Amino acid sequence: EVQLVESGGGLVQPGGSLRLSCAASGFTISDYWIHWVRQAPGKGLEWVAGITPAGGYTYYADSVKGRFTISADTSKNTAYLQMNSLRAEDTAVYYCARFVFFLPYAMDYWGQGTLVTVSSASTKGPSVFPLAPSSGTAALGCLVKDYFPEPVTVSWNSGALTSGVHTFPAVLQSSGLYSLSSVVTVPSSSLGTQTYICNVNHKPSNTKVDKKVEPKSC
Amino acid sequence: DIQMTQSPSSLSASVGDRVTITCRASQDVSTAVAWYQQKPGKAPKLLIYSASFLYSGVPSRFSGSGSGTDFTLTISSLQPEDFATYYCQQSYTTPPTFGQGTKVEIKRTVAAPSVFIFPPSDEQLKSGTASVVCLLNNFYPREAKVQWKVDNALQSGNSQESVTEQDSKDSTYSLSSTLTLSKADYEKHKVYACEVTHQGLSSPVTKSFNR
Repeated sequence: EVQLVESGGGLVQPGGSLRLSCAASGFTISDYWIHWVRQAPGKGLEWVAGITPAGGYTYYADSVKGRFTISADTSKNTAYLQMNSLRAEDTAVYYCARFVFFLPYAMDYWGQGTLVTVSSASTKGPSVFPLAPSSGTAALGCLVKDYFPEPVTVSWNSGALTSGVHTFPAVLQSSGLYSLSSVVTVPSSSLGTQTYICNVNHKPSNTKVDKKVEPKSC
Repeated sequence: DIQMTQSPSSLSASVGDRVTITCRASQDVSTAVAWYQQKPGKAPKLLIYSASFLYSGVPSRFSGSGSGTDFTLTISSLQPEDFATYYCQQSYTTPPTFGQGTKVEIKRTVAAPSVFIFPPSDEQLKSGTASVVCLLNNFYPREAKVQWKVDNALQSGNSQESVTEQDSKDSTYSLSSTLTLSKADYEKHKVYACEVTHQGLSSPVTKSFNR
């Protein structure tokens, strides 16, 4: 049961510090290189750092050299990226991946990623407002406004409704806070005869709102 | 540092299509090139290693070719679940470098968007800000033009759009346009119109309401 499990991502201030960990199961980390590879929102895959088998040597990208340290604790079978003097542009999802120059000399096993967001903004949970159906078949939803940082989860009728649901990619407002909306189309005959609750989660702020979406006054 | 350039950056194709992606290295890298597949919110999956070899458990319809500077990934018969972003990667020297990625999109017939306009909630208004939302549901292609008319006036740099990933069942997109103003500025205006231009539409569709 070979796997790479990471943790440690989150919000830090510019100039702050974070340590990401990468736990190996069912193989010995020290038999492989571990590479950290990062993916800035929307961008490609940028290699960041690599540590050699047995901890023989260590390499860093120039954008990161002198700020980040890669190592591992073998008794813990876990690799680490220690991130110091973080800047805005370090915001990315961070992956660890194993590698060796023996076949297949490619990155066969990867961690799932953690979000590192580097910002001077505080954590903030969203406000959740209903999108009340106007006026066949009609639409309603939830506006999830003003939160930080990512991510946010949305689900409908506590997961008993999925078909026709579109939760939109968050958009970074010029206030610095994220906003998104989750939306669903329903039969206009089953509205006002069935209750619709959207279930918004914002783990970073420990915010969980459930919202009853119903028609308007006039 | 060895540079890897993929071609093209994006493409549209239908199920059953033969699709080929190319990768060009800034210098000779033997056959030490790998191909990865990535789906939103998931880590990359190794597909091909050593330029042309199929990674264990990957289905026979994925294949690779090339050596030196020019490399190629082929998908002989495109399957539904094959829409992703594909990356080549050079493994010949430290550090390993990736191509920029090739987003494989699924080509289908033009479908018109159902438009919906949502007023600000009586709950939101009590905070001094007003969000008006315009929805474009289940359409193709991605390209669209959403216009905000407010008392017959065009708007500039005060609305924001978001677009859904390609749908599971019908491969359509969906789009939200969100207009944001102040309460005192929302209160002093009447007609709120969202004008939609799209290829699947015979004539630009306006969805409005009365304050």
